Amino acid sequence: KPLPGSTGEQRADLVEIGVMAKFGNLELPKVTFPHDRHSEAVAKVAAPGKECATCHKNDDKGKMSLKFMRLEDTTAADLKNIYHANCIGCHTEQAKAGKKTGPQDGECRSCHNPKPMASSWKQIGLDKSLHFRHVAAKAIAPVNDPQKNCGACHHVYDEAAKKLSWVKNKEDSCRACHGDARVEKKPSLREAAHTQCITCHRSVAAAPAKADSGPVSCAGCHDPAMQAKFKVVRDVPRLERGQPDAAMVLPVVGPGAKKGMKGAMKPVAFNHKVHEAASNTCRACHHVKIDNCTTCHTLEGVKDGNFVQIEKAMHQPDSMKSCVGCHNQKVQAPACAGCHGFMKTGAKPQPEAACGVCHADPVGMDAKTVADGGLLKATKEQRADVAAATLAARRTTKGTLPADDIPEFVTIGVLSDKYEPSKLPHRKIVNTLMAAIGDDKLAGTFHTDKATVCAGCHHNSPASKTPPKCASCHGQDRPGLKAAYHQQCMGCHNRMKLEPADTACAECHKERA
Ligand code: HEM
Ligand code: HEM
Ligand code: HEM
Ligand code: HEM
Ligand code: HEM
Ligand code: HEM
Ligand code: HEM
Ligand code: HEM
Ligand code: HEM
Ligand code: HEM
Ligand code: HEM
Ligand code: HEM
Ligand code: HEM
Ligand code: HEM
Ligand code: NA
Ligand code: NA
Ligand code: NA
Ligand code: NA
Ligand SMILES: [Zn+2]
Ligand SMILES: [Zn+2]
Ligand SMILES: [Zn+2]
Ligand SMILES: [Zn+2]
Repeated sequence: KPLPGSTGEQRADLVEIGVMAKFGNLELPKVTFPHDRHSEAVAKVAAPGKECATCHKNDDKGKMSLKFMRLEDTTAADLKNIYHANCIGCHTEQAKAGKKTGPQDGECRSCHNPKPMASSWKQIGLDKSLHFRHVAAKAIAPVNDPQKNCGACHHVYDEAAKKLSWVKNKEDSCRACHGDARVEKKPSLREAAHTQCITCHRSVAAAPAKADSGPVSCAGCHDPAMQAKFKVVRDVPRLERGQPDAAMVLPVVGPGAKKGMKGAMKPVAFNHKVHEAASNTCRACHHVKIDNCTTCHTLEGVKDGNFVQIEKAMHQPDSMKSCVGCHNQKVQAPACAGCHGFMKTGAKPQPEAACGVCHADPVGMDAKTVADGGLLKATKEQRADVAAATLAARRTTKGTLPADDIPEFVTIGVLSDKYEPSKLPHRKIVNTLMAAIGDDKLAGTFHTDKATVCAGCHHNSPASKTPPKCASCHGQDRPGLKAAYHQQCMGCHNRMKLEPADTACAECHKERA
């Protein structure tokens, strides 16, 4: 790392102007334009709310253009002139006026710099806290509703009224519909944001009410040091959009043939409300749009889902979007990692004991009826009600076996030579692992017996209050007895991150002589 004093200046301010490349190859470098420097310099000379008007024009509606001295790109010749005439224009007059200003007519490289400075730029969005702060800001006024703020920002195209409108409980993240470039009359996310966000912030700032507003300068949203200063709400209430607290995820077959696939598992009740809280975003799971998975993911798979079948969509050990997948990742947490890194949970075929945790007999419907497909042709409401009851029927372990079955100490001296036998704080470690698990819901639901966690070290043998010796399958079943101990014992202390420069071979046994 280069000394802190020679790392150079960075801005979140920099606009790379290269729009001309839309008309061919460039003779010279793209021009680097420090936006915040310019708007601050103008806020001084421009007296009215005309600060941005100096360089941005309005359309026939009044929506400010995000283009420089123009409403639309046109001729490679018209644009080259719009820039030099207005850019050098203003620099020239200001220089006559004795003001510090930008590059003048002959100073080509100075605008066309091949070696501009470093960006400190950073992306921004509305996480749970920031979103709630807008949901709750009385300055953003309720729109088409007695109290709900949503219509101020969210909308669908009513292909009928020919108008964009706030449909209640249809609101979805800007990314669902706004992408990298613009499709048709639909802006890119970049323009979409810059339009709505900055326009509203400026309205509030300008308003008689003098209420707090949002940033307008580039660095105010995009500088990392500026983002750190946003106040954070650590209590963000649930985001209410009409979603189910409980849901039946079903083996829907594609509206193709009925190829006579039916299904091989009982259905799955899904606790939606619990997963909302444990997730940063809806889009994490609803990765295209907020809809439902079986729209695009069916038993046999459909074009609209790139044929990723529903089994794949719910199990990919590889994928954060899938049930088992995400869970496979949650298990990488230090408290879980000690058993689970040793079990290799995402790297072997998932045990059949775990299938029934999700795939359970639904509660509140006749068994025959469920095979008959009863849940498939049934109100959204009957499914909601059935899922809630199914979820509520669910068992849960807390704690493990009773201490009298868990020896307090275990001496391992089968190998004792350079070291004395290691005295294993057996019961203490179990208690602490149970303690580390806490009241974690993933743990408490997927650990189906009180004895389950014993397989976190006593693997490959039948679940038992009396497991076999390690030397059973280890020695002369790959690692030897010593490496088995060393790999499992140090393995977990490492993954659990409880000890580094504090490591002594003395921890688990005394050296002799
Ligand atoms: C007499 C020296 C200059 C010459 C010969 C020159 C030449 C050119 C040419 C040929 C282009 C077309 C795009 C390309 O081929 O790269 C261009 C674009 C541009 N020039 Fe200059 N320029 C000069 C000075 C300046 C100065 C001093 C400024 C800043 C006030 C400036 C700002 C721009 C901008 C903003 C563009 C459009 C950005 C883009 O490339 O898309 N130029 N210039
Ligand atoms: C506080 C009032 C202003 C606001 C809110 C504003 C906002 C914006 C936004 C949102 C963009 C697009 C950013 C991007 O996607 O990279 C932009 C671009 C730009 N702005 Fe401003 N601006 C303001 C004032 C000015 C002024 C006074 C100038 C002239 C010194 C200026 C010159 C430019 C230029 C040259 C671009 C690059 C786009 C192009 O080449 O056409 N802006 N501005
Ligand atoms: C898109 C055309 C423009 C380009 C490419 C451009 C580019 C630049 C650059 C590269 C600098 C930094 C020079 C330095 O570090 O000393 C600068 C500074 C400056 N420009 Fe521009 N400029 C443009 C248009 C304008 C316009 C229209 C105005 C007048 C409203 C203006 C006013 C200024 C001022 C006042 C400074 C110095 C402010 C400060 O000290 O931070 N520029 N410009
Ligand atoms: C109480 C009425 C509202 C509801 C029910 C609502 C709901 C939602 C939902 C469900 C999402 C997608 C969340 C995700 O995928 O993580 C979202 C995103 C978003 N909402 Fe709202 N919203 C409301 C009001 C507003 C308002 C008033 C604004 C503007 C001040 C706003 C701005 C946004 C933005 C910018 C995003 C995208 C966040 C990002 O990805 O950075 N919302 N909203
Ligand atoms: C996705 C576009 C938007 C982004 C990224 C954004 C971002 C932000 C940020 C970061 C803040 C807090 C700044 C701070 O604490 O210093 C803020 C505040 C605010 N924003 Fe936005 N905003 C966006 C759109 C909007 C829109 C469309 C409106 C108007 C409906 C709006 C209204 C407000 C208000 C009223 C505040 C001040 C609330 C308060 O803290 O009392 N914002 N915004
Ligand atoms: C005039 C200074 C600004 C410049 C030069 C600028 C530039 C940019 C650029 C280049 C992107 C897209 C990057 C990409 O495609 O990956 C972007 C995205 C964005 N900007 Fe700005 N921005 C400015 C000010 C602001 C302000 C003041 C806000 C807050 C109202 C804001 C909010 C956003 C948002 C929400 C996005 C979308 C992030 C995403 O792509 O997920 N920007 N901006
Ligand atoms: C290795 C044990 C498992 C097997 C063999 C298995 C098998 C299957 C199969 C074959 C399907 C397609 C539909 C059907 O044929 O009925 C399915 C769907 C599904 N599975 Fe699993 N699964 C297992 C474990 C799990 C677990 C642990 C979860 C919860 C994290 C889960 C959640 C789901 C969901 C949500 C669906 C889609 C809804 C449905 O059609 O039932 N599965 N599974
Ligand atoms: C607060 C953000 C969220 C909102 C607003 C939301 C909303 C919804 C809605 C409205 C539905 C019902 C779709 C319909 O039948 O019309 C749904 C279903 C579903 N959501 Fe979410 N959700 C959010 C977050 C999540 C997260 C984070 C996950 C993953 C942990 C998730 C997983 C699911 C699943 C698996 C379904 C069932 C789809 C099916 O039955 O095929 N949701 N969600
Ligand atoms: C919240 C319900 C959903 C879940 C849990 C889900 C899950 C998944 C998973 C696990 C994959 C493949 C692994 C990966 O790429 O990470 C996938 C792929 C895909 N999904 Fe979904 N999905 C859901 C909803 C949807 C919806 C509603 C659509 C259609 C609008 C859709 C369209 C697609 C497409 C086109 C792919 C293929 C892209 C790829 O290979 O990643 N999905 N989905
Ligand atoms: C539709 C597929 C899924 C099913 C059937 C499923 C099922 C479950 C079940 C049964 C639990 C135990 C707690 C309870 O039931 O209240 C749970 C917990 C959890 N799941 Fe899922 N899940 C799925 C997808 C996901 C995904 C995609 C993620 C990551 C975005 C995820 C993250 C979690 C987390 C973090 C917990 C722990 C809850 C807590 O501690 O509050 N799940 N899941
Ligand atoms: C709070 C952190 C933990 C979480 C979130 C967690 C989560 C889970 C989940 C989701 C499963 C079922 C998934 C599958 O079998 O593929 C599971 C199984 C299991 N967990 Fe954990 N666990 C945690 C901590 C632990 C600890 C500390 C131990 C050891 C004392 C442990 C031992 C086991 C065992 C033995 C199984 C059964 C594997 C088999 O079927 O053979 N877990 N855990
Ligand atoms: C890098 C420091 C270490 C060295 C050089 C070392 C060396 C050895 C050797 C040579 C043996 C074979 C038996 C003997 O000669 O007495 C052994 C056994 C063993 N070590 Fe370590 N060890 C170290 C750290 C650890 C740690 C940190 C743990 C606990 C997390 C541990 C747990 C064990 C166990 C359980 C045995 C088998 C006990 C027996 O059968 O006597 N060792 N170790
Ligand atoms: C409550 C669940 C558990 C039960 C009932 C249990 C029970 C037992 C029993 C009966 C023994 C035999 C003692 C002897 O040979 O004299 C033993 C040994 C052992 N247990 Fe556990 N245990 C459990 C959990 C664990 C866990 C979670 C770990 C890993 C931290 C573990 C690690 C060991 C080790 C290393 C031995 C020594 C075996 C050898 O050296 O061959 N046990 N356990
Ligand atoms: C047979 C191999 C192992 C040996 C010889 C061993 C030995 C020890 C010893 C001597 C301590 C106490 C250190 C002190 O108080 O200064 C300890 C603590 C601990 N061990 Fe192990 N360990 C082994 C395997 C494991 C495994 C596989 C795990 C994870 C599943 C684990 C998790 C822990 C934890 C969490 C503690 C801290 C408990 C507390 O201080 O309350 N150990 N171990
Ligand atoms: Na002027
Ligand atoms: Na010239
Ligand atoms: Na459903
Ligand atoms: Na070793
Ligand atoms: Zn969805
Ligand atoms: Zn009901
Ligand atoms: Zn004791
Ligand atoms: Zn250790």
